[PDB]
Amino acid sequence: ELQEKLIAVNRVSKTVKGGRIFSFTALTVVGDGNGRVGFGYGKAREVPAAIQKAMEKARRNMINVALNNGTLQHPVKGVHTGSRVFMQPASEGTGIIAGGAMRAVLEVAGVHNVLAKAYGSTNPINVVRATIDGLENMNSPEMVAAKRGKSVEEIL
Amino acid sequence: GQKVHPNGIRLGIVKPWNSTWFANTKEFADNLDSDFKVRQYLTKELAKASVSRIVIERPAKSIRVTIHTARPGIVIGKKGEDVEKLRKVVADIAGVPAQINIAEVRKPELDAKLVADSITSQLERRVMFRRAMKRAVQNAMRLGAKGIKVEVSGRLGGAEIARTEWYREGRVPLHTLRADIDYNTSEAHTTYGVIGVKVWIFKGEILGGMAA
Amino acid sequence: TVSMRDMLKAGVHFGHQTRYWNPKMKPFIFGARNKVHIINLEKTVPMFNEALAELNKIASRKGKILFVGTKRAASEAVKDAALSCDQFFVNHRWLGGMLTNWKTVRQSIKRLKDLETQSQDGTFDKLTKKEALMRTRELEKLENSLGGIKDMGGLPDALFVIDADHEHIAIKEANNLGIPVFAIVDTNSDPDGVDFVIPGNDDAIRAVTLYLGAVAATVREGRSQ
RNA sequence: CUGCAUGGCUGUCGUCAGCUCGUGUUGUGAAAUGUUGGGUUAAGUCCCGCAACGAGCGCAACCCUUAUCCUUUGUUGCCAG
RNA sequence: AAGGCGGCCCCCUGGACGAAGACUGACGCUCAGGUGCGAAAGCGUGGGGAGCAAACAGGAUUAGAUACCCUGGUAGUCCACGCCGUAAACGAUGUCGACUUGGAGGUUGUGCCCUUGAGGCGUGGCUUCCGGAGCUAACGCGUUAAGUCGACCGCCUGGGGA
RNA sequence: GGCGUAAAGCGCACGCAGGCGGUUUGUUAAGUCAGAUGUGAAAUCCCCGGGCUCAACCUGGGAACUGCAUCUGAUACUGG
Ligand SMILES: [Mg+2]
Ligand SMILES: [Mg+2]
Ligand SMILES: [Mg+2]
Ligand SMILES: [Mg+2]
Ligand SMILES: [Mg+2]
Ligand SMILES: [Mg+2]
Ligand SMILES: [Mg+2]
Ligand SMILES: [Mg+2]
Ligand SMILES: [Mg+2]
Ligand SMILES: [Mg+2]
Ligand SMILES: [Mg+2]
Ligand SMILES: [Mg+2]
Ligand SMILES: [Mg+2]
Ligand SMILES: [Mg+2]
Ligand SMILES: [Mg+2]
Ligand SMILES: [Mg+2]
Ligand SMILES: [Mg+2]
Ligand SMILES: [Mg+2]
Ligand SMILES: [Mg+2]
Ligand SMILES: [Mg+2]
Ligand SMILES: [Mg+2]
Repeated sequence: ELQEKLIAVNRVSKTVKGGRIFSFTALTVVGDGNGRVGFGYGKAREVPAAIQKAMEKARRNMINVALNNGTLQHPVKGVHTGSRVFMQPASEGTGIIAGGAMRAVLEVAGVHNVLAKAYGSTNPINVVRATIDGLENMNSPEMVAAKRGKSVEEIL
Repeated sequence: GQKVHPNGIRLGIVKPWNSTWFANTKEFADNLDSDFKVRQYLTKELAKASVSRIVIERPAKSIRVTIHTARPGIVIGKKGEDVEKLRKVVADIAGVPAQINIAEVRKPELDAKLVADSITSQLERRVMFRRAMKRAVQNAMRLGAKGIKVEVSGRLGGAEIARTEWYREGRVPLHTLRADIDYNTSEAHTTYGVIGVKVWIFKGEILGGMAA
Repeated sequence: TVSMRDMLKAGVHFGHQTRYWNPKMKPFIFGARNKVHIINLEKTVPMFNEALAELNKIASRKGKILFVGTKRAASEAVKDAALSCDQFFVNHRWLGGMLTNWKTVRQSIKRLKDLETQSQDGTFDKLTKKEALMRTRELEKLENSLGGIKDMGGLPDALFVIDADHEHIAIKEANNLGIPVFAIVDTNSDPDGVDFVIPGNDDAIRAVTLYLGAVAATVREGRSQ
């Protein structure tokens, strides 16, 4: 059902009185592949435990996105602490035009055609949050018509 | 040195001895020399067989070695011929006639010597130490052991500098003297030196001391 | 029961001074009297009736409710109301991670049977008094906090907070899970994380008893089949 | 010969009292709470308070000797009559 | 306005705020060049010089001490007219407009209430602390925003070399 | 894109040229908006077809050449 995927693994350190003790961090993106997406950032003493730690949190912290049939509704921009993302709906056959930690999360989410661009610091940890906020803040024609008070054909 | 051997700290409380007899030191030295010889001969012979432990009793003008093993069939043989074959050598090494007993050990993955064994074989056949130790500890926890602690040290994975890794599950009260802390050692002779393995298996709290 | 007149003589007027009022409480507060904000019953009552209706709507069907009123004076009233209405409650310090950390508090809940065997059976008969005293002391300490939720088993369905500013910890754990909360707030509280807001006094001895009686009556009337 | 490849064993901090983990929470994140604060102690011993809830290695106890009394059995050990 | 300003009195004068009243009718904001002011230190002229104190003399610690410490001590610090225009000239935050939850104050007006106490209810000007939303890499800002804008000027584009 | 702390608010104030500018009406229509004409060479790019056995290559038509000048109107905004 889900399309869980690990993005990248990082090795952190922490000095103590006896010395330095290492640790591992894992970032994962999960989703049903149709309209849902979620991210998980876990940390553990070892790579195999950290990936599962990230996966569980990603599974239980998913976000539903009101996407189009194969793309996203309208072009959007998301702003985070250090990463800015711009996503534009492309046509059929283009593919997931993205890079870094954006193409994986976009393919897991369900979209198949989108032009994505990253501005600022292109770190995965911030860019994942930026690209999920960009999909969370956008709305559908039905959703905007609901608050407008008119019909989709009227607000075409 | 940090830790004392957990067997000979509770041998007088909860743990049994591996050699039960008496001497007035007129023959004590030769008795242990004989015990050492028979133990090393048995260890060298029953290599494929997973021998759990070797207890020795020495009554008057006779001996009785009660080997405990996980797979007794290999030592037994068809129609009990192999035991008769390997009994005469023990009898003539010890002088007095022998009577070898064999005891099957239930739950072969819950014995300290057995779990310390075959991990050296995995290292010899180049099985990763981390996954080997993880499988051993998880199998021991699943079988019913309340606590397992496995340490592996020395030239792990054929690196350049030796280290010491360890895993632990449940609880291993090494300081208490009212629990089964069955512990044994083993070594692996790899292509780049020797690797030491230690295993502690806490099963339960034996109330009342010795004799149940 | 829910009449406007009874609350006036019970005392709901004085909630807190005008220096502690929360800025986003303007609509519920009618005015200021003696530098003390006074709540208005004309809007206190209809929202309380709506909350009671929605709560008995869940009470009629299956669902467990919590009664978080962990005050220094309302503890006995909360316990009595919960015992009368045959529901669960907590009458001591709210253990952080009681709902979001159920995976670990279930062990504590399940450990006042095999650990209370020292008191109900003694093992043999109060075995090893020297450690039996420690065993019974820890047993008492363990259920002192969670004695009212020992029969739950599963996660609750609805929440009732008496002090929605003093017990924001419970509200924080309820919000990320997604269970309705019919909380009563004061003039110094935040109606942001709570799902149903009941403005009015909560630290008065008589007002809390009146609210507990009303909620017990509605929950035992919704489920009376 | 290489303890600057090691296994095993051992000394030191120190018989100091700290060292960590699971879940939860907080901060994007290194990380923090838990382990701090108040009494208390030989002590992370206990209590209270507190986004903490529990557990493991640990601090103690169980183990050995001795300090009183009772009982079982008196030779090679003792002499109330 | 900034620099900055502390006994008292007199003389001349700039600036700010409030109660009520009428007109002038966009006359309004910013500003490259330009001008003016501009801490202290510094220089020229003519004086003054109690204390303090660069330079300098002696003593002392230190292996050495051209310093920190001690005893003296010149310029300077002071006055008037002149010259430079430098500072962590700091709120490291350029001027103005309006919008966007609160609490505790400080100073200074003003309306009304029995002013029995620095009694209360409103409204203005300046300023301090805490803090919500929001912003920021974080610290932190937070109605005197570092929150969302509008008008203008200046500056930044790797560290040294500079 | 930024100027509190990484580089970035002149030390401050006045002010010329310049930049912008509260609110209503009428007028002009300069910018702006609509339509038309001429021109914006051929060549080149793109789209639809053809010829070289395919392609490179050549070629027909269309579109485009984002611009300028003139004429005829629109008056909300900026401008007089
Ligand atoms: Mg004056
Ligand atoms: Mg200038
Ligand atoms: Mg001077
Ligand atoms: Mg002097
Ligand atoms: Mg001097
Ligand atoms: Mg001079
Ligand atoms: Mg300068
Ligand atoms: Mg400056
Ligand atoms: Mg100016
Ligand atoms: Mg001022
Ligand atoms: Mg603040
Ligand atoms: Mg930049
Ligand atoms: Mg700077
Ligand atoms: Mg700097
Ligand atoms: Mg400045
Ligand atoms: Mg200047
Ligand atoms: Mg025109
Ligand atoms: Mg035109
Ligand atoms: Mg062709
Ligand atoms: Mg052309
Ligand atoms: Mg005009």
